Amino acid sequence: KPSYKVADISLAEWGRKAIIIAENEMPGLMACRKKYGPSKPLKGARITGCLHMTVQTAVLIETLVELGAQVQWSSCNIFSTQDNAAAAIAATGVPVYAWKGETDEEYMWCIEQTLVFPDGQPLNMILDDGGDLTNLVHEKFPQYLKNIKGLSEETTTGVHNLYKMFKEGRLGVPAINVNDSVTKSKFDNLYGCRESLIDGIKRATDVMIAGKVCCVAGYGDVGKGCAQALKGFGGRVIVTEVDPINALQAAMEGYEVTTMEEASKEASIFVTTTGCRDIITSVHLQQMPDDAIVCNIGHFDIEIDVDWLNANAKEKVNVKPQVDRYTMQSGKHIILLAEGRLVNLGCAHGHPSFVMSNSFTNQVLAQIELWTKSDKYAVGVHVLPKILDEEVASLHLEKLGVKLTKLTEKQATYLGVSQTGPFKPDHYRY
Amino acid sequence: HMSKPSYKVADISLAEWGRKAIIIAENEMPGLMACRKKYGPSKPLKGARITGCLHMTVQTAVLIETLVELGAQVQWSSCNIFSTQDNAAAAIAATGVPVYAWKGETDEEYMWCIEQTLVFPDGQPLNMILDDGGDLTNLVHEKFPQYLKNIKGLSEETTTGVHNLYKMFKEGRLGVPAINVNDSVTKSKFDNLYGCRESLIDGIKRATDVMIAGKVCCVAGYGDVGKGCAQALKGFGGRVIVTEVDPINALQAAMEGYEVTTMEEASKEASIFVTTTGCRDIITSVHLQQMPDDAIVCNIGHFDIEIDVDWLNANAKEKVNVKPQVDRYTMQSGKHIILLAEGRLVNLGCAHGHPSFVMSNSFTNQVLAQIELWTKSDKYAVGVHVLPKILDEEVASLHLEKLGVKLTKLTEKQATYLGVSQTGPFKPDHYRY
Amino acid sequence: MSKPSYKVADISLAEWGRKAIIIAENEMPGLMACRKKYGPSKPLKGARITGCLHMTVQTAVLIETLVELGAQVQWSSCNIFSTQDNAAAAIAATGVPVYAWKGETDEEYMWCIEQTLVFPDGQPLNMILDDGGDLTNLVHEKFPQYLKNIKGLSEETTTGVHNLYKMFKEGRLGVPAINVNDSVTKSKFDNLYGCRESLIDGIKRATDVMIAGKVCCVAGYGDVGKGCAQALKGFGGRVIVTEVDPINALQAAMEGYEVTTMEEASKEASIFVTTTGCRDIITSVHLQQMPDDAIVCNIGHFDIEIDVDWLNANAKEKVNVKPQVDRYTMQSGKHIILLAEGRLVNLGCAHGHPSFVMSNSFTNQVLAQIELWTKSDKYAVGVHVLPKILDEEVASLHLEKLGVKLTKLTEKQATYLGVSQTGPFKPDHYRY
Amino acid sequence: SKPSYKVADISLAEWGRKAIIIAENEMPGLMACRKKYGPSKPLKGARITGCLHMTVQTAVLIETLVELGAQVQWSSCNIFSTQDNAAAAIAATGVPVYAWKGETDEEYMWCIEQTLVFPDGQPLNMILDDGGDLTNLVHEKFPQYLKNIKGLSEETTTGVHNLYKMFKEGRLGVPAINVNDSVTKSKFDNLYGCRESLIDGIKRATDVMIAGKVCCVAGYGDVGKGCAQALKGFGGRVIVTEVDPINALQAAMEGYEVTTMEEASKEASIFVTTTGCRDIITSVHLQQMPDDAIVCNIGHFDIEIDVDWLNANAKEKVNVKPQVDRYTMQSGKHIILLAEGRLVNLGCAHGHPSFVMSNSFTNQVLAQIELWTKSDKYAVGVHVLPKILDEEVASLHLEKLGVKLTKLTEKQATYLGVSQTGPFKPDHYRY
Ligand SMILES: NC(=O)c1ccc[n+]([C@@H]2O[C@H](COP(=O)([O-])OP(=O)(O)OC[C@H]3O[C@@H](n4cnc5c(N)ncnc54)[C@H](O)[C@@H]3O)[C@@H](O)[C@H]2O)c1
Ligand SMILES: NC(=O)c1ccc[n+]([C@@H]2O[C@H](COP(=O)([O-])OP(=O)(O)OC[C@H]3O[C@@H](n4cnc5c(N)ncnc54)[C@H](O)[C@@H]3O)[C@@H](O)[C@H]2O)c1
Ligand SMILES: NC(=O)c1ccc[n+]([C@@H]2O[C@H](COP(=O)([O-])OP(=O)(O)OC[C@H]3O[C@@H](n4cnc5c(N)ncnc54)[C@H](O)[C@@H]3O)[C@@H](O)[C@H]2O)c1
Ligand SMILES: NC(=O)c1ccc[n+]([C@@H]2O[C@H](COP(=O)([O-])OP(=O)(O)OC[C@H]3O[C@@H](n4cnc5c(N)ncnc54)[C@H](O)[C@@H]3O)[C@@H](O)[C@H]2O)c1
Ligand SMILES: Nc1ncnc2c1ncn2[C@@H]1O[C@H](CO)[C@@H](O)[C@H]1O
Ligand SMILES: Nc1ncnc2c1ncn2[C@@H]1O[C@H](CO)[C@@H](O)[C@H]1O
Ligand SMILES: Nc1ncnc2c1ncn2[C@@H]1O[C@H](CO)[C@@H](O)[C@H]1O
Repeated sequence: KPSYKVADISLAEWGRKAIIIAENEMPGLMACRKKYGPSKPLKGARITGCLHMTVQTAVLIETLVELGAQVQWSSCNIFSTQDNAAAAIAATGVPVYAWKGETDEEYMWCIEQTLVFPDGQPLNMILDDGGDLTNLVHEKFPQYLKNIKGLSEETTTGVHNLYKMFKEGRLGVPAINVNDSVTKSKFDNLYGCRESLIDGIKRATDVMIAGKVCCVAGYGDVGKGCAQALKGFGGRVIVTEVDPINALQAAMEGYEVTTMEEASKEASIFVTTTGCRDIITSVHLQQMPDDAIVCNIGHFDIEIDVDWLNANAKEKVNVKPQVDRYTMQSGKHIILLAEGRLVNLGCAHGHPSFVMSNSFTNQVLAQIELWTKSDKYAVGVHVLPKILDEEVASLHLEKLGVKLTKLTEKQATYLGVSQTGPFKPDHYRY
Repeated sequence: HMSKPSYKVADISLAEWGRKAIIIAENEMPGLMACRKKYGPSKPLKGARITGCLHMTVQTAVLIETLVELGAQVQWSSCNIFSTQDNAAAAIAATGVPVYAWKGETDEEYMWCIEQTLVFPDGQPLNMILDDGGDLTNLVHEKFPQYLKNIKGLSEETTTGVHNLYKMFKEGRLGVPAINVNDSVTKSKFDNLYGCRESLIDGIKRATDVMIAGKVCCVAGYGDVGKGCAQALKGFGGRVIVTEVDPINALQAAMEGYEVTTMEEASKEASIFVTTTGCRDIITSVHLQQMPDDAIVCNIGHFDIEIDVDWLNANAKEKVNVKPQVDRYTMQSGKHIILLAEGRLVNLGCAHGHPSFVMSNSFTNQVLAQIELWTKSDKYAVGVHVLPKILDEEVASLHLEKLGVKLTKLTEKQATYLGVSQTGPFKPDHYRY
Repeated sequence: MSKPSYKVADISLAEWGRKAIIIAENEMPGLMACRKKYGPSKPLKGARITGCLHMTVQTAVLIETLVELGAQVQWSSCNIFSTQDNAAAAIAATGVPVYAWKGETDEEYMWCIEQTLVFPDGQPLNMILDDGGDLTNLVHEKFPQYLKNIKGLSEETTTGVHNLYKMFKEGRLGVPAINVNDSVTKSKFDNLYGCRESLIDGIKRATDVMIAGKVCCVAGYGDVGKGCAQALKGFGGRVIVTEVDPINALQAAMEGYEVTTMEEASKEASIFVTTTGCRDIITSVHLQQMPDDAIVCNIGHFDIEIDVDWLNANAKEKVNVKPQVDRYTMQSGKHIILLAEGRLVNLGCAHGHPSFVMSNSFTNQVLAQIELWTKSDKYAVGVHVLPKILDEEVASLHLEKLGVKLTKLTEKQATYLGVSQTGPFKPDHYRY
Repeated sequence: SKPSYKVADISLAEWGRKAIIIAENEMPGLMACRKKYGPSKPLKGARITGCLHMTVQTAVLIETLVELGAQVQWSSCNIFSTQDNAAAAIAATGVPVYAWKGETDEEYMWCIEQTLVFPDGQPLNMILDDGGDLTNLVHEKFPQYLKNIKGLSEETTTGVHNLYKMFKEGRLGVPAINVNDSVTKSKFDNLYGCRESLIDGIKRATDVMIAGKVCCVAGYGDVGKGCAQALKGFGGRVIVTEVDPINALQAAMEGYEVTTMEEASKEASIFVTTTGCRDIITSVHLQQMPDDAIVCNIGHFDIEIDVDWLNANAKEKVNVKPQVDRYTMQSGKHIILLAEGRLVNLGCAHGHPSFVMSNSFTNQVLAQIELWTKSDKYAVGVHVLPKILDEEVASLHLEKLGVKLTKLTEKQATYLGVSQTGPFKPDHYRY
């Protein structure tokens, strides 16, 4: 029924204006529009999408439509949506069903609306962050896997699901994984969360990082950026890790590596980045000092046990939205952010638009590659080619005023690499 | 009897939220809390009526209530139209403290708010002055010199203000003893530095959400605020260019990986601009005309002298308010200029200012100076004074426990060798830290 | 007029090298655990391993670790300025054949490699450990008959592996080969953190120049250039970066570095660092524009990234300040300081990467030799990387020296993340 | 002064000269002093005795003073600091140089004693000092010269603490300029210079990896700030010790853990003393230190570490290289001491780079002129150079670094209450 649901459509004015600022911050999406605009390759493809309903997503949705595609959209998180960007998109008649403060019930209903298209035909393509949509079409009625071509996935959690969905019958549709692109994982994960995380803590807490002991759980791409942020603001950062390689990395970069049992006692600020269950537990929380802040920057709220805390705290006081302060039976206080969910999105606006142009430009491509080259893409995981990975990166250099050297003909022969690309072997880790 | 507002605040309903945020802040401000335990039972500020014109913040509420717990009547205003946090103002007003402050203030209103704080509820005029920027101080001097005979003290908090103070004593135009809280090492080298390190990107990000990395930034000035401002942008991946008029500060910046060029050159390259000089005319028409599209322009030095906002408003094809304190000028060239806080302090205008922990250092010096000027007035003089180093070292000592520092005690052998006391003072007075 | 057994410069330095070897052992936890683990079972028994690696204090622990695993080892350096003379004498004094000294000639360099090929039992080498591909090349070009009995080669550097892949695309690879460089425990540690410290050390020992305030150009933002640029930035330099790859170029901009061309950097920069592995990075055009007394150094393997021959051909005067530190007076009258004749400045002007990071690279190397000697089979003719199970063991072996307390996944968590509690913890496409 | 000069190997002079030539291009302030004051020869008639590390940088200072009319004689202030090639270059030039690396304490004192009376049999009229050793020799011994000495300049925080203490005790006999506490020395040489020189000396001595290691810096002043930043940037985790709450808060706001030596001596493998105070590392701490810990001192004097106990109570002492000693403790653990506890940058490397030393030595030359020319502007007592001179020192180095400084308009300058040529800051500005 509802053409759209977006909280307050009066915010559309504000949103169009953050959109136009984002377009200036998202030159890769803009270069897609000039390069692929004339040819409109996504024509007659109706794509349901489940991603944070941010202004940067509006630029992606709108780049998709300018590339000739019908688009439905719904947020991958309850607090991920920015309500200004919601109304602005829906004021253009692109059906969007999403708002901040969703209920788990409201969250999954919106996805049901996106599977439908206003014309009526089921769908042809799918773009997802996490697996909720991907899983729903599978686990909740698969009648429309055949008509559609393929799917696109962003998060490293949801990519893990798709790799393991291909251990058996799952993946009735061919899939590209846009996370394992370097222009995504080595930028969004690391460079983005470097900006987004501290932003979210400040807005919720306005706490001083300088001189505070900080614990980062996980020293992967997200963990490396989160620790760099706090180290750069005068924080001393202890790092927890289960992988030997990442541990040596943190240690060779000046970070003490030890267990949460040790770190829960010393540190005052806690950020979970592992993508694994039960990073902060009961024993840990009771050991933390008074008014310690505990947040999670990984997909899914299973890294901290909010359930135990909600249950074993004496009092739960809501300071402001997504900021809850618990008074433990001990008398120490625990401040929780975003109920342990995606803090950058819950207590701020996520990664800036520029790094999202690298992410969503890969996604534009992934979507073109599946529909125009369905012959090339058997059902399974796929990963985009490298000259395409390099092309996303090359599209942001002009904005950054980067003057890139071109290899001499004699030079390229020496390196076995074409002058135009690709420049690195497949195994290259960057 | 024309009756007088007991307070003027945006929404008194916000009192409950402010109390909550205050309580969180108190626990991250040990120095103010320590001041309450040591001097509070002895009411050192009894009989003193302090008038305060400082950005009305959560942190400033802990300062107000600390002075009140130390036996002082307090009335407050903000030194900026955009600096006041409304939730803290409501809470302090809900404590029977006359406060006249709200975000979104007009210049006429701002002046009205300060004048309401001069006379306390019994008709008696103010004894004491706590000021940031000089506006209240100048007001009493200029318009109300009748009050200065019975004003025992003046304390000032910021660099632009201490400069006005000094040349007021130089011109003979200062008539009350004064203390320079900004040049206590615990504020100068922590607040102006470590606070702006964190407060500047908070203001920028909240208004714009802009990625610092890969971007050319300009920091006009490499003083305490500029040193903090450049370190933050460079730690976020920014390429920072600094301008400087003192050769020493330019050499400091050069030796720390920064290019030092003129603002004429930087307007070409930089997309982000922060002004921190306390000086006028740092960004001019020529500078803004050179700037790239959607360049973000902000000012962290006290007062809107550094950028020519008056030119911008008057010479733009179009001006659009994205949201409060964020305006985007569509210039004659077709380029766009994103201005933050209308050329006013971006950290308090587009965010909540410096963190509570570092503000405890500054406000602890403030409480202490107020005790000095009230309880030991005959010691002081009309001039411009600085707290003793034994007191500056105390400020720091109060904050070490919260961070977990374990300071080492000098032996009697070590003390005599260095010629100091095991208790201090530990450094010479010309020591720059 | 007879095979020398060993040729080093000053066998007197043995005691000094042996005392420095004891310190390095205590800084190389992986190699020592290799001796303790693999020593008793002697898996390199029968192997006649020829190695062409910089004859350093760190390489001596590698040689003696291979001998403790049963191997017969003979050695030459892969660069004429890299050999540390105390290390070379010590190893020679134990009786292991080593032909390496600082101050070698190109003709003496080849002589040294040729002396490592046939062992004192009169038998040619059955295993190769190369750094640069030169020993690999020589054996394929000049001595192809020896390839039937070479059960495998292991290569430590990015440039040698590029030679190996091109060899195998063509029909030119004679043996099975392992690529130690692109083990995560090498590239992301040795090339990054190693060059972070060794590049500055080299310039400092050679020049004693200040990094604070200087404009610096690093050509390349690979693993070497990332760490080189990080080092200079940490001492107060502003580092201009040149790049041909869009991905590295974006990475450098996100780390606050200006990315431009050498054409422009040659004007502003006073310190020049080349890290690409490609010829002709610094040309006559670039050297003529440089500021007076600019320092030019190359941390790439091979001296092709700068035109030293042009500097020699077209300059008014060359003065030698000290060994490996040469000042050219150009026709302009401006001065150009060249370190180590364009050869690896860390190895040439200092001692190279520190021992601890070399334990991670050399422990991969010890592992690869075992693989090729002991499991020839799973290793056909081609270029192979070590398995992640063992990549992780390299890092695991170094965590206690650094005090790191690692975390054990609960069986619940491991089943959630789909991993063994003992690894491998990541997919092979992980870029770390 | 019978020997005229005593240097280790005069045969190394040509090498030193080639190295001093490269140093001159990195030292514009001293060169500009030769340009400006060259013709006037303002220090003409000046017999200057110097007691600073005999380095290539000290040599550019020596010859700059000579360009300015002065006759100078030089000794080193540390037994291991002298660079022998530079002493040889200056010795061959005729300026009497009495310094060699690895002196003995007895030889060290005899070296300084030759510098007092110049070759014509006349005593010195000017003192230039680093550590106060020469200053105290002239006061405590040979005190008859103090009346024909117009002044002294001191480089070192230690030197000036002693100089300030001398004035309290009434013992200071000459007007003394405290060169150390000029901003262009303290905030650049002690900081930026020790950041590069400390890591150099450890590396040349040990070749140890800084990454992954735990390190402890005792003190967080100008030296300890730079020493700690240096190690943290190469991947090390730095623990800081402090007796002053202000410096300790600073170190904490920068992410460093501040704790006692008793705790850090157990975790960290690298130890550098930066306080200028006695008894920083003791037997208690040394026994708890991890096996093969590297312990060094960057303070002017070798009092922050107890080498006497290490020698007396260790099982073995093995010399790896000059100024590198590995002690085997009764525990079996090993401790590596650098340069026998003395200054490790100058002992195991070549000290601060030349560019930062130009800032320091340009202050020194200006101070010597002021005391020799404007002798009446100065009464006995410890003084500092004017801010207009300090600002100048800095201004003379901006061109080399490419710095394009902003020039204030008259409206701006009157608004700030400042001249367009300075001084631009209140004298209490800490920068
Ligand atoms: N908020 C965002 O915008 C954003 C961006 C990127 C990724 N993510 C999410 O964050 C999560 C991690 O992302 P990633 O890119 O860093 O993947 P990653 O594999 O590279 O990092 C996770 C690391 O945590 C470690 N780990 C696993 N269980 C652990 C434990 N109990 N303690 C410590 N470490 C443990 C692993 O060893 C692993 O290296 C993913 O779920 C991803 O979806 C969020
Ligand atoms: N918003 C905040 O949180 C906050 C905090 C502290 C101070 N301040 C204010 O910021 C301003 C300056 O702070 P500060 O402590 O660093 O003062 P400062 O004296 O230490 O630094 C100012 C520097 O700017 C330079 N300068 C002056 N005019 C210049 C010009 N035209 N171009 C370039 N440089 C110029 C000076 O050389 C000086 O070194 C003051 O107005 C102060 O009141 C704001
Ligand atoms: N000094 C040492 O101890 C040491 C250690 C490891 C590797 N190396 C050697 O240094 C070189 C690089 O090693 P690596 O790991 O970083 O390889 P890499 O591939 O990761 O880095 C090379 C980079 O240089 C860039 N490049 C290539 N041609 C260029 C050009 N004309 N201008 C600018 N950039 C150009 C490439 O884009 C590439 O990103 C190799 O020769 C390697 O064998 C030396
Ligand atoms: N090697 C060099 O080239 C070089 C360069 C500059 C200075 N120095 C010398 O290094 C020493 C320090 O120089 P500075 O400028 O930094 O002086 P400083 O006063 O600024 O720093 C000394 C710090 O150590 C602290 N301290 C004092 N006693 C202590 C103790 N027992 N434990 C811990 N901290 C203690 C003090 O609080 C002080 O902050 C002096 O001897 C100075 O002469 C050497
Ligand atoms: N949160 C805050 N509350 C009150 N004053 C602040 C805050 N942050 C910064 N300031 C002060 O505001 C002044 C700038 O006008 C500075 O002196 C600074 O110390
Ligand atoms: N100190 C060292 N000793 C031995 N080999 C080294 C050292 N430092 C670097 N290397 C090696 O030399 C190679 C250069 O070809 C590097 O890739 C690295 O493996
Ligand atoms: N390389 C050097 N040459 C000469 N003096 C130096 C050098 N490095 C440091 N110094 C000086 O030595 C003093 C320490 O005793 C410092 O004040 C510093 O100025």
